Amino acid sequence: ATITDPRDIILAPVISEKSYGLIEDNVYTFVVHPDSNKTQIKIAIEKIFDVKVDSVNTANRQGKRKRTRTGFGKRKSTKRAIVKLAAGSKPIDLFGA
Amino acid sequence: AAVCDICGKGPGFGKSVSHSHRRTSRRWNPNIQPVRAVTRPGGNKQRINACTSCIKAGKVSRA
Amino acid sequence: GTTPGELRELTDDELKDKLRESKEELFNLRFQMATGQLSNNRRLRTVRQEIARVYTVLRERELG
RNA sequence: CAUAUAUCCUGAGAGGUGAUGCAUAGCCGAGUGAGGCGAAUUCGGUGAUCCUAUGCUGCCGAGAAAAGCCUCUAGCGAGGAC
RNA sequence: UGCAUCCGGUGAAGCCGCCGAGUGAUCGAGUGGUGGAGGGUGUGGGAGUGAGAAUGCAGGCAUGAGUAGCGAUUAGGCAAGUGAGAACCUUGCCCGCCGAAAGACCAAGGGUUCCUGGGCCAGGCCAGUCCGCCCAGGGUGAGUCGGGACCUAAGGCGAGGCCG
RNA sequence: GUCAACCGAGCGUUGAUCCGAGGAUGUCCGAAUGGGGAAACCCGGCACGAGUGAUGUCGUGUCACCAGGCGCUGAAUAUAUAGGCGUCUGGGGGGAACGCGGGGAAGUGAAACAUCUCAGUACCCGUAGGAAGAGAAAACAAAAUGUGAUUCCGUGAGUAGUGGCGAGCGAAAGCGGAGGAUGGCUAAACCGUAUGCAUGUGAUACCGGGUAGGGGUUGUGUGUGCGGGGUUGUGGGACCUAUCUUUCCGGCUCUACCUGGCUGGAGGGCAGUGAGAAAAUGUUGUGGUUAGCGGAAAUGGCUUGGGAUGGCCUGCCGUAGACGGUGAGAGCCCGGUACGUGAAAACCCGACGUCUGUCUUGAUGGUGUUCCCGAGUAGCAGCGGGCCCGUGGAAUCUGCUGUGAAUCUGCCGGGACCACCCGGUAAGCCUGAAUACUUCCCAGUGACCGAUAGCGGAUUAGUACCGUGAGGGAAUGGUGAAAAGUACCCCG
Repeated sequence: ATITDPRDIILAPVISEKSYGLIEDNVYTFVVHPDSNKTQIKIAIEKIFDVKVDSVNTANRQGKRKRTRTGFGKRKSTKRAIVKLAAGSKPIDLFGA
Repeated sequence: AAVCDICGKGPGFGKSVSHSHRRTSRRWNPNIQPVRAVTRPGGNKQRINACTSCIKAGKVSRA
Repeated sequence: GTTPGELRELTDDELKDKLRESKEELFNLRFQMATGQLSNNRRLRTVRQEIARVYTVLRERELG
């Protein structure tokens, strides 16, 4: 048996100078499963935080290629989802600033 | 036109020999004729290739 | 976490309920590392292995 | 039954709206620079290789297909259209 | 390598010397220095067993030589700063060059070169505090843009099939 | 886990980390198989669920092509076929060598070169297997009252031969060995039965005798299927016909009755996963494999030393003085060795039974005739291949095209051929052991290499790099016993 859970899609938040600025305008940005789609996260996030989501914008990031002595290593690619909460706007406290 | 659909005859391979005994490769092709096979005496003919040996032996029925 | 011996007596509903319970903890744990305010690293390992334990128990009952 | 600048279709552009907004010449302190205020905005001349134009007029060398849109019935139908 | 014997952390092999030896390839169980773990001899066995040369192969290094060059047809200068170090970095003021380009935006191509902080043995035909260089972190947001989810041309593949 | 550490965190006698065996999960590409495609990325259908106010969305299944079974359907078209459906089972791709059957060169040697050699080699195609191929005389042989399936080694023999008789090429008989299965099963002639296609003097016919009943074991034919029957070369077998003959019962031999056969059901043997038929099922075996465990004897003294495993001198074990490690040459310090012990489970070998099949409704030995003994086959001819044999006097084997027989006083071989003698019985099929190989796994060995050697690869290795692509393709090991890797001060 396999049990699905919307927390499978959302991996972890992303902490940065740009991301904290977006939170001030009540826009949160997560790192999602690389094979999700804007409709899937919107459903998933509403179910998780029980808040109303307005729109979702996603972008694909190619991992940096870092030179090493043994060889040319390449990090992991990832997908970022920048989700904007609606006017109801319950701040996500679990985000931990 | 070199493989019979019934007996599976094949073209034999050999060397053509000239007067100066120059051996040159060649093939011995079966005599394979186009035949209208009538499997059932009802009379629906199907088109196949049959060696002249199979025709003589009566393996195909042209009805 | 939970030994398989005690997990092999819960009914199907309790295991599934325990399964979604743990995924709550795993998701909470993942956010805490990204924030950086979680110190006990090994808590992740125990939780991930806990989920696998429940799945295996559920999978045995489907055929064994 | 018709030769009407009749009617209809296409259509550059002018005009209104969009615009009590936005933005700008400059004026203030402030200084990495943040911020605030912010005037007049008419007439012409020239002018395209761009638009009307997949048009019009000539010529022989005679100048893609399919989806799309419209229409016709065949066919579905007790609900359906605006 | 068989067999028998002797030397060796009280210092073997190897390398550098001194003093000598043999008719030759060569010798030194004669001895100094360096060295740190295996060697010698007798008698048999077997050889990937002896290089100065093949416009021979690989590595290191010479002579030419501190020589030629340092990659256009534009051109730089001064004051101040940072710095241990400045013609080449930053700021200001002048001069000059392109201006159907040496300006602005793309497709193909590249793939992190983009921004912030840091570095100055490697690279930059010089030095460099600078950098398309090195390290760490960050950055790419689409119902309407270029594509797929719509359509076909040349062409490719091609159920069955024909031919072989 | 590791290069490879540093930080932060934890587990473990309630058994962790580890090693063995069996399970579960196993994203996406790949034969790739729902459709597509620039391999690893785009788009779906159907059913069942999950989720929203509903579209959107998410899971679990399932959906390629072809072949073969099976059931329905049967176009032009009438029988019917093609074809269409639905459903079950299979394939497809990979792999280092070894096998088998096909196709098949050139450089080269001939001191040129075409015949010939290189060579049926390189390469290509189709195919399996743990091995494959071959195999049970239409064989050798030479007058011996000999051998007796195949395969594989040694000899025969670089001989007989063959060859622009040039270069070269090169057997077999026989003899000595390895293995034992000189093994098995069919087709025909006859019977019985079930049919399909015909027909019927539809009657005096179909069963052994006799008694009688009858008008279909159709009266007759035929073909096919299935059970007996037979598998042989001193020819064998079918029919025919004499002698003896090792359980019971039933129904058939058109029918009932006394005589000869056929078949079923119960004792008794005989075999079995095999070539001789096949699928299983238990019980057992200190049988084996896949983890391991035990395992004797010096802290010996003195000296050199940083260190003893060095030197000298004493003990001790030895079914253990193999090999490594430990601060320098260790049987007595460690891992081990000799020698013993160890399996829950899985797999493999056996063995004993359930079970399967067969013989007993059967055998033994005798006599004289008709039928059968593998057909477009054998043989002959034309053109080739290959055998020591290059078309030669050219036998045996074999491919293609024609022609085209006999069934035992028959047919084929005994190097053209003919006659005699001798051997064998073709045109049907299975068969282990002897034999070849090593991608991989386990234990070892070396008068083999020791970093320009040995694999191209002791280290980022088919990596870096070169090329659009096929492809080409490197270089780099050593501090020390331990990192004790130089605290602190000075110039910079």
